[PDB]
Amino acid sequence: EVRTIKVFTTVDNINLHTQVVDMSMTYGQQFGPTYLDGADVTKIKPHNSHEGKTFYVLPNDDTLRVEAFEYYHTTDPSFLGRYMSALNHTKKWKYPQVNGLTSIKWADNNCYLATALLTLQQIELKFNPPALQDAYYRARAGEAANFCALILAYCNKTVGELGDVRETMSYLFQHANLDSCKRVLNVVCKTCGQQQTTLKGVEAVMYMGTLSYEQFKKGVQIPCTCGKQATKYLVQQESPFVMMSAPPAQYELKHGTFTCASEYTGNYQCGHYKHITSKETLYCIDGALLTKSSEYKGPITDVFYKENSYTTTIK
Ligand SMILES: OCCc1ccc(O)cc1
Ligand SMILES: [Cl-]
Ligand SMILES: [Cl-]
Ligand SMILES: [Cl-]
Ligand SMILES: [Zn+2]
Repeated sequence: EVRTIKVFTTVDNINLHTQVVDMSMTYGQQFGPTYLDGADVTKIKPHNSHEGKTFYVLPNDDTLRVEAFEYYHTTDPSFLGRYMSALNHTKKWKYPQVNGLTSIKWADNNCYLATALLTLQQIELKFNPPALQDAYYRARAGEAANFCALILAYCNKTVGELGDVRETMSYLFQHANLDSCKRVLNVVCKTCGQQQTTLKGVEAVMYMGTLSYEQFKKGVQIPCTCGKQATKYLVQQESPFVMMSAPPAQYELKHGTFTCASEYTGNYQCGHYKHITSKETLYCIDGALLTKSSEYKGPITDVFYKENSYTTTIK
């Protein structure tokens, strides 16, 4: 006797595709790799409780390929498996509200994710893939499991792997609309003269070398091809925020002079991130943990600043 149930397959969990499955064969034999809200059911035969449920599958026909790319903006064939594998874990994480922001209770080396998530909620940024748009809206409201799983998938990080905040923000910014952002820099060598540069998009909002937005406006010293030390300063800026990054070092954060910052303790390959936000006082959010202080000194790696338009007076 043949028994069947109706299920739906999906790539985006919005558009559903009716399927009738034979209860005597695995999902894998009928769809290929198949997932139920993160759980890999490829090797499992259908259960009666599965009737009417949605399963994620790979894009094995052109309708699914178009749906998958429209929703995720990626054609990496291993994306689904990485997203499903991460979601199995992030579904179990806790997402407390800390000082009005969605954070992440510490688990599985996820401090860099918590810091990035708290930072996103403090800067003006809209994502381009609907998958991130939708999941970020849910994360803002406190249901951040899908957003965190997607970040891990897009960044090619597995749960438990320690990531870098700057690298993660770089990935997230590539999937955001930063097209209006523009940066003009001037590099002044005493041997080689001037050289001005224009940066756009992600490169117009990120800098590596110094944490101070003010010193960037005054000038920082960098190598030259001739062997001398040349001075680089900010000519013009057009963006809603700027990110200043540098190798971790002792740095003093003063209330009211920045938006938020990433603190990193440890070494290159093993450590812990905390988040400092400047509100009515300085709050340090460490996953679910919250402390406050009037002044801050610590190993800072990233600082975020508000911006709209800046023009130098250094002519
Ligand atoms: O475009 C590939 C990304 C993807 C494919 C299938 C899914 O079910 C989910 C995501
Ligand atoms: Cl968005
Ligand atoms: Cl990383
Ligand atoms: Cl600021
Ligand atoms: Zn030179």
